[PDB]
Amino acid sequence: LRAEQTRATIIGAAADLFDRRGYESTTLSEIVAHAGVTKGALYFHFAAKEDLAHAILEIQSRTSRRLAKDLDGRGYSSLEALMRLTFGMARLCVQGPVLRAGLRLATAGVPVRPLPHPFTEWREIATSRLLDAVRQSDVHQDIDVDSVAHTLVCSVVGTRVVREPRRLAEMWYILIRGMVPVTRRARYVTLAARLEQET
Amino acid sequence: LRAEQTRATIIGAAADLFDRRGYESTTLSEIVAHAGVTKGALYFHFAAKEDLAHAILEIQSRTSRRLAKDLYSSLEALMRLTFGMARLCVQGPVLRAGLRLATAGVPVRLPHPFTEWREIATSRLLDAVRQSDVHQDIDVDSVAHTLVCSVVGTRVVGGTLEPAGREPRRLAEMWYILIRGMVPVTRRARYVTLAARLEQETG
Repeated sequence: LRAEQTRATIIGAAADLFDRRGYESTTLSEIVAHAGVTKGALYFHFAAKEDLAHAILEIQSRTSRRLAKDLDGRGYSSLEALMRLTFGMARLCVQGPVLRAGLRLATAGVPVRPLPHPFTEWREIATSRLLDAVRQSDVHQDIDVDSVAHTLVCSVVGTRVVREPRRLAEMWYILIRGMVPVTRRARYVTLAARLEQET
Repeated sequence: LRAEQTRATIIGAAADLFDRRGYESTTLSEIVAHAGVTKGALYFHFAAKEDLAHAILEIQSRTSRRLAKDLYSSLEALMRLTFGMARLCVQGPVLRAGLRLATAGVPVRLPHPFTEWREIATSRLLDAVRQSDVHQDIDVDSVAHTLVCSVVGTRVVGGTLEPAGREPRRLAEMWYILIRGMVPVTRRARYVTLAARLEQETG
């Protein structure tokens, strides 16, 4: 029962290698040598490479869900929640390889275990917040929210998949000018600039 | 010319699989079976996965540039081109597969797809700026990224993540948003009706 504390070290080590060098080419022996443990310590937590991949995707998904639920309980407008969620994820992503690895696993097409695809989950979240925002009169009624959610999810996720706070603020500036009624506009431009400054 | 049809068929099957499942976890044996050919037939035309990837990148780059060459205000040209690209993404996996390949770190040489797409777009947007169709204060990089991301959506990491054929819809929506935000009020109307029109002529 000191073997239990090594799990997060192994995950971190795997996350770091998957992120930088990719899933396919990283071996269990590399991960174990990077983490400084035995092959037994790894097998104690993970039978195979795919289990580390699943573990990292689990975390990325929980993290997503927790941040989204928390930001929906703070009395914010639905559009402010969505905007804080994008900046909130980006902040966690530069702060830890586990989400970066999670994103790299998705780009490379490592199957997600039947857990939904992270990109489909994020599109659902954005879609639901965009519909709430339309109902709250913060986004024009004639806006196709589904199409925006797809674009947002692909955009937010970054050009590696095809500095962060600044980039994310420019994408929001564009969306705000184009889909937010002119009188609701300044508040959200101000918020975007504020979140960039804060992160 | 049946050997050359075989090559094209192998290329098409690899692109379809890459688009649907990714480059890394797709094997040569899956591609041989999906192409209907023998293992010996595949190795006759390609030594390795990476040669199939190079062939795909070479095709998508040729196709893109052909559309660009066939062209209007700079803004209208850029808008016609995106719609032309969306149309390719509707009919085949080559362009998407091209992204999967770039994301996987396949070496190119020739530029990577997103690098070229951002150049063409930024260059057309900057010309739109001097033509007064676009405000000068736009961040062109973000605009270029926005346009690309409207076309692929979540399919950027899996062709099955979304049903094909909605590329034109998403792209048109993202032009409406862009136009509202960056085209001067005296000129918006013409570009809004042009975006709605290209969508009908495309989709």
